[PDB]
Amino acid sequence: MEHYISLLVKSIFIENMALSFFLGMCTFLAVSKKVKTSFGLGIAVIVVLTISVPVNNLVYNLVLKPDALVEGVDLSFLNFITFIGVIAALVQILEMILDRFFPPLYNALGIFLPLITVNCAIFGGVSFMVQRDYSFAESVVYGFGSGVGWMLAIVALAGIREKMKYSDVPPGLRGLGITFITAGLMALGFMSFSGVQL
Amino acid sequence: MITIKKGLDLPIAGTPSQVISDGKAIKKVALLGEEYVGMRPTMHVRVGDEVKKAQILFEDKKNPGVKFTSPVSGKVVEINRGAKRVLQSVVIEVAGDDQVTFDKFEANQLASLNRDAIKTQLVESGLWTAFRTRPFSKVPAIDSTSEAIFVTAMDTNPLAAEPTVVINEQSEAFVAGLDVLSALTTGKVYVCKKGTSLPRSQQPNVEEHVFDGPHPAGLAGTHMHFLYPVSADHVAWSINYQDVIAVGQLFLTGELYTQRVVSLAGPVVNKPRLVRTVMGASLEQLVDSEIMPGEVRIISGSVLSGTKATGPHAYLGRYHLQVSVLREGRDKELFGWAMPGKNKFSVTRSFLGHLFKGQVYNMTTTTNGSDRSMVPIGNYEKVMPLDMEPTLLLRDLCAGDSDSAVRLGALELDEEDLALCTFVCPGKYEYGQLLRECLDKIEKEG
Amino acid sequence: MSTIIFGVVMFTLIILALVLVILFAKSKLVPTGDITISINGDPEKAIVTQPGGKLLTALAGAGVFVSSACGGGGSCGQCRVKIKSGGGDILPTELDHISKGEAREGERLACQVAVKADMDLELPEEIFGVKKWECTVISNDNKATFIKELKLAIPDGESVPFRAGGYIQIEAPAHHVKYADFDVPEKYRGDWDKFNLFRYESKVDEPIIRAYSMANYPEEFGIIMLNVRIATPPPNNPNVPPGQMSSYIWSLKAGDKCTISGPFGEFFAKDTDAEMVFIGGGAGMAPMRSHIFDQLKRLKSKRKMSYWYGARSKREMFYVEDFDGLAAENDNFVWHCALSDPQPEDNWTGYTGFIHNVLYENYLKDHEAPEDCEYYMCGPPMMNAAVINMLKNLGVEEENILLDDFGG
Amino acid sequence: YEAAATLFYTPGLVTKRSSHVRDSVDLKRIMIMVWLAVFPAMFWGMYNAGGQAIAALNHLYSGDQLAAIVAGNWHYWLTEMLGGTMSSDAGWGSKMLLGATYFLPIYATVFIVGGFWEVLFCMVRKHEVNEGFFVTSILFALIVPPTLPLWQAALGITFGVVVAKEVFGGTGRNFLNPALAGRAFLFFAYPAQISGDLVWTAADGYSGATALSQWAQGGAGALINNATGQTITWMDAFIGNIPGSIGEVSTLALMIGAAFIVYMGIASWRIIGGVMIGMILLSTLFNVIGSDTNAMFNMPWHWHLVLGGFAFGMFFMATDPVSASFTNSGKWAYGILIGVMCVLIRVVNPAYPEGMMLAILFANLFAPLFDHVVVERNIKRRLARYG
Amino acid sequence: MASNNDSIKKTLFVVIALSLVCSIIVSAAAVGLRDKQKENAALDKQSKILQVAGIEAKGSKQIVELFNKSIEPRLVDFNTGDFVEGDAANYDQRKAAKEASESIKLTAEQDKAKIQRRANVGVVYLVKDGDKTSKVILPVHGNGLWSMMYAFVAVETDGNTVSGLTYYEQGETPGLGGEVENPAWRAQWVGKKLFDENHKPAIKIVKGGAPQGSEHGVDGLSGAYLTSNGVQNTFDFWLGDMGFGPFLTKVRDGGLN
Amino acid sequence: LKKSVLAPVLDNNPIALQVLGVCSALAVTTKLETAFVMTLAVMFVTALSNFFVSLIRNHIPNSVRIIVQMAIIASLVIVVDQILKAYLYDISKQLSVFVGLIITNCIVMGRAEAFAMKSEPIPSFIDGIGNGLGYGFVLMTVGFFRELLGSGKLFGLEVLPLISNGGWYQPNGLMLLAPSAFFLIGFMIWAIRTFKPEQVEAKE
Ligand SMILES: Cc1cc2nc3c(=O)[nH]c(=O)nc-3n(C[C@H](O)[C@H](O)[C@H](O)COP(=O)(O)OP(=O)(O)OC[C@H]3O[C@@H](n4cnc5c(N)ncnc54)[C@H](O)[C@@H]3O)c2cc1C
Ligand SMILES: Cc1cc2nc3c(=O)[nH]c(=O)nc-3n(C[C@H](O)[C@H](O)[C@H](O)COP(=O)(O)O)c2cc1C
Ligand SMILES: Cc1cc2nc3c(=O)[nH]c(=O)nc-3n(C[C@H](O)[C@H](O)[C@H](O)CO)c2cc1C
Ligand code: FES
Ligand code: FES
Ligand SMILES: [Ca+2]
Repeated sequence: MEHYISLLVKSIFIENMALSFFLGMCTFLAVSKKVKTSFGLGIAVIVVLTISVPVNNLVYNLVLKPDALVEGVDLSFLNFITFIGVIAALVQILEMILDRFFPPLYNALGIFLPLITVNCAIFGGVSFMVQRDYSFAESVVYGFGSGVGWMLAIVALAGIREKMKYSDVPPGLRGLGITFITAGLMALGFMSFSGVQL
Repeated sequence: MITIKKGLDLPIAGTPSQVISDGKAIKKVALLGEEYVGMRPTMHVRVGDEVKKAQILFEDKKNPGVKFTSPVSGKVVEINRGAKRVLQSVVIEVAGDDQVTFDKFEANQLASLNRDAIKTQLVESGLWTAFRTRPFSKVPAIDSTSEAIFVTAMDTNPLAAEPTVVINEQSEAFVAGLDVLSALTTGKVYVCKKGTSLPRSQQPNVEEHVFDGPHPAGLAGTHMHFLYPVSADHVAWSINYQDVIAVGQLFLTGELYTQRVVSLAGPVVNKPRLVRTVMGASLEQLVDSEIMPGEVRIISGSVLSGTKATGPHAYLGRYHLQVSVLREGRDKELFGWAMPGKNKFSVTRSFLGHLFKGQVYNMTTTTNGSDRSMVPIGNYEKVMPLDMEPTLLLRDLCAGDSDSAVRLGALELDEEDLALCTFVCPGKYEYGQLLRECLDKIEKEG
Repeated sequence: MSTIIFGVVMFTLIILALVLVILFAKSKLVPTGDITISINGDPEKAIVTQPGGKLLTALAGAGVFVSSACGGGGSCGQCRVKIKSGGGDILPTELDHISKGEAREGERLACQVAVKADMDLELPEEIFGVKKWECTVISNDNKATFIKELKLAIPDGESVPFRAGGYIQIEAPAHHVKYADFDVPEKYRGDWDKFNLFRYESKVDEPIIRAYSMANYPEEFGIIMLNVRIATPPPNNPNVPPGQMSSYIWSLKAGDKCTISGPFGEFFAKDTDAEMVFIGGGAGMAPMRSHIFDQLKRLKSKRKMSYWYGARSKREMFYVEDFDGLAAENDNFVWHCALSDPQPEDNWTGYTGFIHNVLYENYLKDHEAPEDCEYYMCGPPMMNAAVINMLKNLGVEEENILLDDFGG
Repeated sequence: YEAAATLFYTPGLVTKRSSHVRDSVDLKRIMIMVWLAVFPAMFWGMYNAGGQAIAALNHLYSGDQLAAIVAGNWHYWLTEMLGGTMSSDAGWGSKMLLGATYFLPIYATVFIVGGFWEVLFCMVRKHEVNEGFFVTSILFALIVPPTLPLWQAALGITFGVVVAKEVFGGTGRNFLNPALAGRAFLFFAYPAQISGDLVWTAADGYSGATALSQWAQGGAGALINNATGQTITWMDAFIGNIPGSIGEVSTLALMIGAAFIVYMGIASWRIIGGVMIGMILLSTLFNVIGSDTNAMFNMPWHWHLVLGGFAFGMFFMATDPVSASFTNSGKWAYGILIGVMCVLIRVVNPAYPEGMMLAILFANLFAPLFDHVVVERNIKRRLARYG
Repeated sequence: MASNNDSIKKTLFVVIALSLVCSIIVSAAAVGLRDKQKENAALDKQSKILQVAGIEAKGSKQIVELFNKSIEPRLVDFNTGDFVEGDAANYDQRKAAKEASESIKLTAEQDKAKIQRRANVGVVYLVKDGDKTSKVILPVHGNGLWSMMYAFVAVETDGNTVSGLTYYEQGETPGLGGEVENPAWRAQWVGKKLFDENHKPAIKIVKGGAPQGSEHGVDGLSGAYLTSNGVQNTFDFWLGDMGFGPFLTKVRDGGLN
Repeated sequence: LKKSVLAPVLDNNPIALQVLGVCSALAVTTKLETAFVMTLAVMFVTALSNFFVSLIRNHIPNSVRIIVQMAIIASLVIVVDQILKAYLYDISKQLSVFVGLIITNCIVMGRAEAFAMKSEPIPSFIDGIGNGLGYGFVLMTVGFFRELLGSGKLFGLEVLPLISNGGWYQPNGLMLLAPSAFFLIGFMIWAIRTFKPEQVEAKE
């Protein structure tokens, strides 16, 4: 139990996907205007990561791993294309789920809904799992925790941007440039965990 | 009994004696166009026209059927208009005693009268304008009803009159107005008061509720927050006790009752007291020979929420029961922001004045500082007793976020509900105007 | 070689399994059933339509098309429809043209609604009665220097049911027109010769539609007349091609046939007892003439009314006989005309300058209750802005100000 | 000129509307009160820096070597020239003078550069210069080592004023602590001048660890002043007879200053109490768990209170109203988060001996979220018509 | 969608054809170029061995010629530090660490960690100044993703780390993994002792920068805690009893003659 | 003409106006050499992916389009990586830690979705080249400041002599962390929208 709690805390705080590792930044900077939109996107990203990491764990350990099927055969050059294919199929199903049941979020996401496939944090999590040689249970916990940390990051950014309705930002900075500055200050704040081993 | 803990009683000098005297002779009265929310007049008189008491002066384009009648009999001498021809006031010079007369009933038939008959009599007399709705503080539409009519029989405003002294002289009329209101409500009638005794109505749907504490315990918005929370689907009407006496008199005699009792108080008033006057009376004629020499500001209402009565606005407002006079503070003080402050009032404890209990202050119209951005040191939460997040709501109002403000409780509020927030603001924001702008937006897009 | 075969086979199998998993639950999340789109509403008279389309496209297919103006994208916003059951949310792009009170009633944009399930509409009965006509041109005379007067008649003795201030849509096919082919009398062709306007030409690749307002009133049986201005390129950009629809309508001659789509309701006069003030300038004479003639002749209203017209020169004024006859017949109508920049050959005596200034200086300044009367408006955008500013300074409310921005 | 008259005089305006009477308090009063509350800490800090330096110098050098050392440093020979002495029998006047030769140039540099930036932004955006930069500048000048270079001070105040406040619209319009943002800029840009063992005492060639670094190495038995050979006592750390950042050392002086602005109603007792709660809880949990290899586990809460920048941060930097939560429950949560974060960085992060500036900057990111949770509960209460 | 793209047959044909083409091209590229990639890696390893030895070379021909001439690999038993029989040039210590069920280390005898295994026989490179052995290059590795380096000592061992130190395989964060991309950091290792008078490991990665002229002290990596810690753990282990301890004891005693 | 390769540099920049290549802009911009190599790789891959997607755009079902696009993109990147490892080993060692970032660079997929799926093959190729140029503009500008102020070097060549090397310059350690890249991109956007006021976002 302590092993998995330690792994979950590490995934959420010590190796946050957004304010550490600085991954999945495009939708983090674009879709953080409203807390509720960011909350829905964070839930979707959590679901995608939590299914993707264990499925790719199984696929790597049963097919792509060296000597997994036949002695003397690698197939490890197919890792990246297999991983992105799994993620792409998942986001394909998620698209019709959101179209049927969550039209407001479907419309708010816009062109960024199909681009959840190349959210760098999800592919990076699958790659980190393969590098670290996790088990199936470790993969489930790790994908869940990475999603949770990414969602926490984007929801905090949306809360700041909502408090900033009282700000007076210069027009050349209004929106994207000030959001870039805000994310840099957030990274400063998150440098508190830099040298801890969990 | 509801006890309010958060709030403030302003320790301003010049409190009135709660004894009624006869005031000066009034030669001019007016109706002020800008004091009715969302009102666009249609004039029915012209300069030089003779009028009677309860004769219609103008009408509302945006609220069909609502009439604005003459408090007195006389002649129209001015129709003052401001920028973009906004109606400022219609001034009548008192002469004669002609009036419009309505139907009268006995005391035991008022509670069983028909709602349509009551509405017709009130609208024709012009007394219908005494009611205001929450939300938006407007005269109700003449075809609408309310399940909650709130009677304001207490006053926590600084230098205000004591409603008990006024009501005890007009007990029959107060009870008659309560009976008429009970017939008119279709829900309940809420008589919000203090712990002292008042005349009572025997109708089972008229209830007395006692409120205790400092200002704003005597405010109708506070009362509705605690007894009947208002929203877009739940609308309440408010009316003060002097208008209830007027309603009782109207239905008992068939005549419009325009006599008022106001307090003339303030740091520059020689003998603060209660005076008998008439609705819309001239404040220049009322405060004549009553004020110390110097530069002063006359206010219709209180120092917290009142109208600067100058020029075309120098008349008693429809919803005002007191007149405040105080000095104009224009001096530049060297290092006055850094003095110890033994004679400086604050809700903070950064001046020496709070160490002297029972001190009263000769307050002036100075802004004790410059306009700045909001740095929230916790002053708003000290004076605000309703279940809201005041800092977040006030920042919504400053930023112009009407949907967020409506979520946070702006629909429950009048401008008088944010007066203490305006008072204690270190950045010197005026929050009643921001609230009214938000409410205008919400109504226009609604 | 063995590893290559293993790689290709395994990757192909993995992709095939993933795609089969997608197709399953594509079959469960995406319905393929029929749609009971109740176009009529109360009698549940529906249309069979494949899902995934657009509401305005389905309406056009069923033939009960609505007043669309730009084909989609949320630009025009004139495709107003009322839905009481159907799409469960309103698109934020629609909110730029739909107020909260309108959305509470059920107003929506037809170009943004997605056909996903059954729905019911509450279109006004006017939409159910719209239909198509092919007209006969009686004359295409020229009334001003850049202004035409087109007259049409409906065959078989029928008259279109319309109200004053209404407008129709005229269809045009693909056609290349040269400016030299127009016919203009000698009085109004002096400026054309001076500026050498005949050297232009216009080309139409696909059929187009445009909206236009009538210049008559319902008592003009079986005759539809119009006022059309030439769409000449701006003088500051002489190398711009001229307009298409205006040039095509100009090219029409007596005896030719044209095809209109039916009356549409807009810019009506509210039935009150308030005084009416009609301010028009440029080519906005058609709605003013329709309103004024309707009021004085059809229902014979006794309301006090007046007309103020601002022209460019003495050559551009017309219908003067009609307005003088109306004023002589009825004492409740008085009209005045002004010129912005009269020519020395005009020899004019009377009001000059901008029409809003003339109106303010002659009538509105001394008016007792400007706010108590109704203003109807049709003219150039700058003149619209000027008169709106003047009326707002006088204290007139928006509800008492009515206009139709047809575009000068 | 207009610059002096605006600050010296009161505006002389009247109310135009609304409440015709106003409270006496204003932003200028608030800011100058917070500015004056750190004067005891600043005076003790100057005196303590001077005394630490003199003790270490006389520990290291003697006679002609000490004279040559004095002649080669302008701080030392200016103290000698203005009447003081660098000898071991120096008095409080000499110590305060030597500490002033270090504090005053840092503060002058910071004030001038940051004021230039504020004046530029106010002129371009056409507003009046307000107060708040007074508090920002004096706090930044007090949270640095005595030996800090002036060009680094200029860069840090520039980053804090421009990147954290002015680009968001100025005073009241930001979300992050400006002085702590400038300190973080220095921390991550030039570590060798704001950390280590050569930076916290202004004696030439002197190397010494400070109390939080010594406890991380050997517990309470490792706390020794090497300049004087004495063991550091709890009373020493509370009074402020220890090295470190200039204005941080005296918990007593900081407490005297903080009592006044808490009583005045300017600083939030709910925030301060939350910080205390979080600190005590986390340190006591570490004490109960224990450790055989990390001596930071057995440091109690009352030793956490008197070491590092904890008291300075809790009393003056977490109490910044603009960077904090705007609700009362949010204030409690915000403080508890700061206290937990500080003890956590002190104990389980070996990269940093302290965690207060990082902890407050971390909590600045989550204050709006606490407010959001509280406001959603309020909105649900409203929708239920309350009762 | 379009035409008959929604058809199951069309969808399946499209995806199957694309998969066939893409996987064929990818697999042919991956299997065809494996030998060239391995040769490139081997040449890069012979370089950086030359570079740590200080022998200047550039180009494949020059690198290969200077190798097999200035360097001769040897086997070491680790446990005793005695030389082992030949076939040193084609030894795969990385694979031998996993295969043959070779020594697995207890969690208390780790340090560098995430090694979890150890080849019973290691490989060292002796650089020859003609016929004599002037000094020896030691490959050591430790965690921090996976970091492999070339430690350099002289025949005296305790008293000189010669010509410096090079990392030939790491994957640390750029801008923070500046243990190789900065030759300034790599130059600080020249002249370090690796041991004290008591003959125990003494290399220290000093956080915040080592004092000037200090022995056994080398500056840490700024902003790269836990990578400096991995570097410290690497030497803590590989200088101990489970690593090159016995071998370096035989050296300075007569092992290299 | 060349009006299409130059629009996404300033008028429709993929990072300053669209938000599409941010992660690598934070990752690779500590060195100008790495930024240059990444610019070339992204430009080449986006051009070829756009071409191949437009070649078959009329046969792609809407329910497998993400799979089709990502299969093409991943195959191109993998083949390029293998070729670099076999023939350009040093450049490959530069890009090895970032190879997986090229696949999930949102520019490649976003241009395939936005443009290639509805445009002609040669225009799609040109669009990919132009968006790569706009990406490289930002990358090189950010990398210039980061490398010069964090190491006193440009393309590895000594420009500012360092104190450790007997010079006078002390490197800025914040320039080796991501927040500096965040701030540099924000200020670059400020300058661009100052010179191009049409790109200012509305206050509403
Ligand atoms: C309800 C309604 C009623 C109306 N009633 C009337 C009416 O009674 N009378 C009336 O005159 N108008 C009326 N209008 C205005 C209507 O838009 C007319 O159709 C108007 O004459 C437009 O001219 P057009 O369609 O011929 O040319 P347009 O298509 O509008 O084009 C003409 C303009 O576009 C420019 N242009 C043309 N081609 C190009 C090109 N390729 N590139 C760039 N610029 C180009 C021309 O230089 C010129 O400025 C009405 C509009 C509405 C909505
Ligand atoms: C408000 C404040 C916050 C500080 N925050 C940190 C910090 O986060 N990290 C750090 O290393 N030092 C920080 N310091 C500096 C240390 O507290 C202290 O002055 C210095 O490290 C002395 O070393 P010591 O920790 O051994 O006592 C801060 C100082 C102050 C006044
Ligand atoms: C009690 C109090 C504490 C403050 N603390 C700080 C602080 O720690 N840092 C700072 O830069 N400004 C501080 N200020 C000044 C000001 O509030 C701050 O710079 C705002 O964030 C400016 O918008 C403080 C002000 C007050 C009243
Ligand atoms: S490049 Fe867009 S999410 Fe990383
Ligand atoms: S067609 Fe343009 S808004 Fe509907
Ligand atoms: Ca090994």
